[PDB]
Amino acid sequence: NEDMPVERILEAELAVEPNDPVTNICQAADKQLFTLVEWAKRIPHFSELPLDDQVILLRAGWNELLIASFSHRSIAVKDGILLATGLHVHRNSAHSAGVGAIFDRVLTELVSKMRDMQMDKTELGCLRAIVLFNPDSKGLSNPAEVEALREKVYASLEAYCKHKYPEQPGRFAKLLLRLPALRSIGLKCLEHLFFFKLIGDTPIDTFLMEMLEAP
Amino acid sequence: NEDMPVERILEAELAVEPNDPVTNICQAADKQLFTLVEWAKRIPHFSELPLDDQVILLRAGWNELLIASFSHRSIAVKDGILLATGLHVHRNSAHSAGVGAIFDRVLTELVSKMRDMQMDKTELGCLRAIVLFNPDSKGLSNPAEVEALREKVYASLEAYCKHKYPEQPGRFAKLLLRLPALRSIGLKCLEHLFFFKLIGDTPIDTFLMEMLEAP
Amino acid sequence: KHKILHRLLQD
Amino acid sequence: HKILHRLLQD
Ligand SMILES: C[Si]1(C)C[Si](C)(C)c2cc(C3(c4ccc(C(=O)O)cc4)OCCO3)ccc21
Ligand SMILES: C[Si]1(C)C[Si](C)(C)c2cc(C3(c4ccc(C(=O)O)cc4)OCCO3)ccc21
Repeated sequence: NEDMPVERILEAELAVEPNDPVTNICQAADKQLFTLVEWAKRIPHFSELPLDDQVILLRAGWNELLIASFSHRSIAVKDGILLATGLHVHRNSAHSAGVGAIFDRVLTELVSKMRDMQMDKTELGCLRAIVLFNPDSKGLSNPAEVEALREKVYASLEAYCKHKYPEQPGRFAKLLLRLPALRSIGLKCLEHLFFFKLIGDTPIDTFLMEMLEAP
Repeated sequence: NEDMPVERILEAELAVEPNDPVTNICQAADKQLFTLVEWAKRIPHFSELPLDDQVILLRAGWNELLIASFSHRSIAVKDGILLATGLHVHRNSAHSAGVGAIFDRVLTELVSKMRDMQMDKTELGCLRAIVLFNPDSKGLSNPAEVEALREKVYASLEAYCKHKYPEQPGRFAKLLLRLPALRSIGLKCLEHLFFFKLIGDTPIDTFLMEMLEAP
Repeated sequence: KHKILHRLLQD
Repeated sequence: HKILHRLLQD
């Protein structure tokens, strides 16, 4: 925990603490891409990576990274999500806009599960940090370097889990097992954005548009 | 090891032990679906779940479950995979068939990372059992019991890794962190299968065809 | 309603 | 990817 401190990951999370429903969510998604960069920089050793690898990781992870951030933000709300733009989006607003299936998945598979285990802001940070250091990302100059950094994050996480939650032995593994849900939701989320772009009746901002362009 | 003994999961794995490349892989897929049921039956407490719940778990997991199987079976071969039919499908053979991108994703993300860490059959079965006990599956009558059966598997798995490989403390987490990749690959693999069916240029046997038809 | 899967899940 | 490079540099 001296090479990858959980305290610094938590500082990175705290540093960035924030009419068609689909349009509102997209505006927030753009706003959040800018501050995602600021968050990534404050994650230990991310900036020390070559510039080209910093780009690859963020282009591969922005979906899952952002989804995880707003899910955890929305534990306090009852049946919807808290957008960073300040607006509360209820599941009915979502369903009556045609995106009810993916929205419900976020509520069930992520928000619910985060609430029920009371996932803290440090655990969120670590999980997001794990997602960021994705060694599988195609194009990475040094994959083993990224692989090494992933290991330091989850080692520091297990140390945090066994320490601050000694009564719950399975918490660390429980945390890691929201990642296939995150990944599955991430891809279906991307599939939608491409469609919104394709049909072009939803204004998409520059940074969101840039993330949605072929490698 | 009490309710979920690693010895029984290993016994399930050992009990099932076995021109157009796309046609051959598909022939092998239909074949393996049959023996996947026999595998699931031999997993402790699965057969005791209601029939309708059991159907959901297999229909949701078959891709991931079978993908993990042929991957671990392929740690031996240099650049390709060993199909359950006995045929070998090389990188180049798969590329020449216009499925090179996904085949490469399997090789670098699964087969390689399995091979690198010398994942054993017990660890293989456990991950597959974790995939099988997916409480996120839509329709599950009792998702809490599937949630509890997953926790039984991964408590056993960590126990095994601490026992068998004390030298590598991050090995348990390493195994769990191939599951998002397995999930991702599984979905993209599903897509291709749908396309082959849609075009109908490829013979698809009855069991495979059944798993490809809407819930 | 997916016949084959049910039949094999019996024995 | 213009914006990303610009945002990662400073
Ligand atoms: C297909 Si949708 C209209 C249903 Si949806 C699963 C709720 C969602 C989420 C996204 C978002 C995103 C990111 C951050 C915020 C935020 O306010 O902080 C909000 C949305 O995640 C991935 C990319 O952008 C974008 C679109 C859609
Ligand atoms: C799009 Si594809 C031509 C490239 Si592919 C990622 C190598 C692959 C894998 C599958 C398979 C599968 C394959 C082999 C076996 C076996 O043990 O023999 C079992 C299952 O996995 C998911 C369902 O069926 C099917 C199709 C394709």
